[PDB]
Amino acid sequence: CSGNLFTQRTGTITSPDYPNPYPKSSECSYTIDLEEGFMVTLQFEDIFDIEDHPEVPCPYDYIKIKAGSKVWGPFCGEKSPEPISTQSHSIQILFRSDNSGENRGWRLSYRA
Ligand SMILES: [Ca+2]
Repeated sequence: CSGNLFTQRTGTITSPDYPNPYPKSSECSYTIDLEEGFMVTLQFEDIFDIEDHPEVPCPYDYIKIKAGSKVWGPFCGEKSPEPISTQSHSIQILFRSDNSGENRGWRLSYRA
């Protein structure tokens, strides 16, 4: 999972094993790298199941998305963020899980 470069203008990224449980203690990243000027809308499709908490924001596990200075997330829980219009050509999706949990992960489809 660590060393995903995406060079095509549309595509689809998922948590390892999605929709099986994603592995524990996992520092997985995903890069979308396209020519500057391309503009990337990210959509979460299907089931967003990242481990969550009732009272405290997204400890444990989480997807973060970084472009330029802009940083979306960290996200977790059973409901995915609304589509993200990054207005960027180069996004780092970072996903991170701790050492326990039984969540099935996430799935996004990008396009530019
Ligand atoms: Ca976990």
